[PDB]
Amino acid sequence: IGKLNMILVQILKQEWPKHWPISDIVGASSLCQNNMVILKLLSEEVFKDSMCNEFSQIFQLCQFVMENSQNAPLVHATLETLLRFLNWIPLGYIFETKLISTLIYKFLNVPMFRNVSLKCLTEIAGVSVSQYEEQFVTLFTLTMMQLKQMLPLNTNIRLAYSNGKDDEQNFIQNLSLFLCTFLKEHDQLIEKRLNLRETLMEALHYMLLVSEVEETEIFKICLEYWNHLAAELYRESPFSTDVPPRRQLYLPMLFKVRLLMVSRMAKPEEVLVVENDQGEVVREFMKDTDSINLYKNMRETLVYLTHLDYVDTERIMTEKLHNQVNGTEWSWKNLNTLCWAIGSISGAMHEEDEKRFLVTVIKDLLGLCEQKRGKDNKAIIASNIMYIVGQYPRFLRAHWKFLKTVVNKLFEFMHETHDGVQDMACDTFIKIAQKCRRHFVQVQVGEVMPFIDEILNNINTIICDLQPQQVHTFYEAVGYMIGAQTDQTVQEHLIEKYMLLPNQVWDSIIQQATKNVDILKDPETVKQLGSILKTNVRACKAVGHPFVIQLGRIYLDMLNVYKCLSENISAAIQANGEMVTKQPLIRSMRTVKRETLKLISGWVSRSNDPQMVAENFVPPLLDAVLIDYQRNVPAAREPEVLSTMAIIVNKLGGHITAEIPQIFDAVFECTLNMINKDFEEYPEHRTNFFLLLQAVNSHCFPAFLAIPPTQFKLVLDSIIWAFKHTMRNVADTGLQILFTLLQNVAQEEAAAQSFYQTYFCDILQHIFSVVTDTSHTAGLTMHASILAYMFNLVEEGKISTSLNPGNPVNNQIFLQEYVANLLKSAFPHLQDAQVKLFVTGLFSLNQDIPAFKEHLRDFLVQIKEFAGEDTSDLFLEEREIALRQADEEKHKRQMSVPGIFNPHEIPEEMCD
Ligand SMILES: *[C@@H](CC(=O)NNc1cnccn1)n1cnc(-c2cc(C(F)(F)F)cc(C(F)(F)F)c2)n1
Repeated sequence: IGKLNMILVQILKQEWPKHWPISDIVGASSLCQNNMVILKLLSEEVFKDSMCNEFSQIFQLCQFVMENSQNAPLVHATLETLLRFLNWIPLGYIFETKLISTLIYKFLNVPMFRNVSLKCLTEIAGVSVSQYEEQFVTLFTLTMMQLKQMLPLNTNIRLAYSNGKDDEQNFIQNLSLFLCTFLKEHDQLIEKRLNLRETLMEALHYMLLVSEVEETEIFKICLEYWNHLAAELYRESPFSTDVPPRRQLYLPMLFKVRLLMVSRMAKPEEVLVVENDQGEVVREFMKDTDSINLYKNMRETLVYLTHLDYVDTERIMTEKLHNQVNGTEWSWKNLNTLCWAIGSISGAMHEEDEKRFLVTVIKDLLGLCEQKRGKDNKAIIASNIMYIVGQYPRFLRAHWKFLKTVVNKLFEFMHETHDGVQDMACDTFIKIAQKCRRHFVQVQVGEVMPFIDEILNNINTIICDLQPQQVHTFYEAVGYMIGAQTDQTVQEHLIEKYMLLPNQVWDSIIQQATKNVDILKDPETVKQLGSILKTNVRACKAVGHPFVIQLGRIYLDMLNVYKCLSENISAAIQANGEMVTKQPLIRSMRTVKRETLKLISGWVSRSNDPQMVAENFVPPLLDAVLIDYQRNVPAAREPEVLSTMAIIVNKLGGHITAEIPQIFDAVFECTLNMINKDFEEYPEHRTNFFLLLQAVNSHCFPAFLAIPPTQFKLVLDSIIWAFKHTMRNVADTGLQILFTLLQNVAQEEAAAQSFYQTYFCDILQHIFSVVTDTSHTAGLTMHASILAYMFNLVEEGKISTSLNPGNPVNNQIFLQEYVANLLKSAFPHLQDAQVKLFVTGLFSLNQDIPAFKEHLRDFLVQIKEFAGEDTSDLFLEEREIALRQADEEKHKRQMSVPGIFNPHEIPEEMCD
């Protein structure tokens, strides 16, 4: 039978609404199950209004069979088929006939059909129309009356699911789905009925009970429902906490919802230390895409619920915590979840209320800590307390004494030997310093000297046990702390003391190399240089422009080291082969080179005085890098060279234009040959290459007129290869570069005319080739813009030269028959008059980009329809725009609700 199903599937793929526009349903008039399975298969071959009215033929027979047949397998199959086709069957059939009553009385109460029957009702609940309001109300009230008998509220759904059979678990899931969907789409319908409120409480009670099922999927469904309900009630009246109607109706059970939320809170990402299944405390090692989304939903729900009632949230939390300190419920799981909840509602709340809540929370946590002696408990408590103080910079910035105590204890934790406590401490140290910079540098109340100095004077001891990654983390934190010091005369000394330890190591290594360069081949020396350069990169990332004070100190030695490592690795590769790059020592040297380039790129991207950058830093970099990049084989070419060139060109523009020819002489031709041959070989080099090309085109276009034309040929060839590419991102970048290049070249007279005569027809031919080929339909707007631009330039007469070399002819007419011939070649079946009309319209629309786009799209769509080809992807950008608009709207809404985003996530950093 499988072969028949596959053959029918393939036949359906061959344009069902054209080749087979439902007739087989007649055969069901013992065989009905075969029909139902066939349509079940068809239900996924279907992806608007695909002649959907003929689904009524399915529904009529389904009602007939449903109303009259007792064959349980057949009933199940028919119910499944209807479950699929409720997405399209006309509404005037489902809501008018005996359907709802028929299955709610005849099947929903029967185990053989319970799950499918409830799923069918879920799909009916999924219909979202203002019509049939009374039928929806009847559906919900009757379904509740049924499932009340079938699953009484007194049942402990947690236990029933945990020990329940597979079908029972599926029934619990389907009940959750039905309740969630129906209340989402019709709660206002139910709430408007005074007498039904008790049944609404029954639904809410079911939601509470089913929310306690452990399995992640069930709780995800319940959480989505709770998120919807909380959002709706919050938006009913978000400014206060008399009660509005809906909130008044839901309040009698909101408390249980908050208790559920706090009890079951998922792990935040910032918590590195977790309890392992074997009963021990360890650092986290894996992540799940489910966890992040579940945590985000959990945070949304709980922040909405807190906005609904602040006092009650405080009460709940403070009581759970008072309980766990008392030892009534002491357990790492409970404390972890409670502290995750305490940190998750960070923000929101209010200022004085947050202070009041956190004072008691910190007191209770400290006492709990001071009571538990076991090392595992001491780690769990420390981790949780770190998470709390990490998520509440608002509290810290108002209490200097506590902030200093937290920082000192965090340093004490940095020495703690436990697996993940050090990482927790350093990550929290960033989260503190980043969001509380000014307090560290400004002399606070009572103290004599800024806290940054107590850090720097003891930095070596503070970093006397850290893993190198944690060392870079800590240096980045200190970098943020210094970065806020506005006084340059003090910031320079702070930087010098700040960098003093790695600068000492650097000076030692440089002195050793000067005495003998062979030291650079020692793996330990290379590793230390890599660590120092990573520290410098992170410090530059933090401090920003003032980092030049440190950078200029070591710049020349850094480039000398780069040259020495370049020579070493190049000689090694030349002597022993390309695979030499795989050796750990060679990889470490390449890491040193990569970090040098990254440091320069990082500093330049934040520099604000391009003149001095061009004068001092650029020429040594070019001398040290370009020849190496040209000479090395692909296996040893650093893509960070291209990235740095992109960044430097972007920042400097006209100040570096004179150097562009050399850069292209060294890089361009060498790198291009690596990209073209095989697409996947060097994705990073490809990306950095097109970044460089876009930057130089945008900010240093005159360079293209300086380089020899034989190489500008390669530039245009690379751009054309770029937009003809298959992958979306590279094609988009190619189109952007092409359009910018046209705009730029339009401004230089002789260059404009020569470029037109040499390439205009080639570029147009390639653009129409890609458009007709449709291989990159997503960029059709850019294609329309480019085509319109060229059509305008020719139409306005700005192309003074005759495009045809051999024929004295008008440019407009010439381009007209040229594009007509091109279109005819692409699609030989097009008629002459059709193409003539299309080209005349297209030319007439050169002045209006949206109109041009829609004209071209309509022409291409009718070509597809002649070919019978799918037109869905030809509107892909529009649908993508819709998705982006929806996402941006959601983001816009979330920022309006305090607490949904972490204090370390909002761009709107409050003062201090
Ligand atoms: C409790 C253990 C402790 O802090 N001190 N025990 C002593 C004191 N004197 C002599 C002998 N033993 N404990 C565990 N964790 C914390 C704690 C952690 C943090 C954080 F920054 F790491 F999150 C901060 C603080 C605070 F509130 F700043 F004190 C305490 N305390």
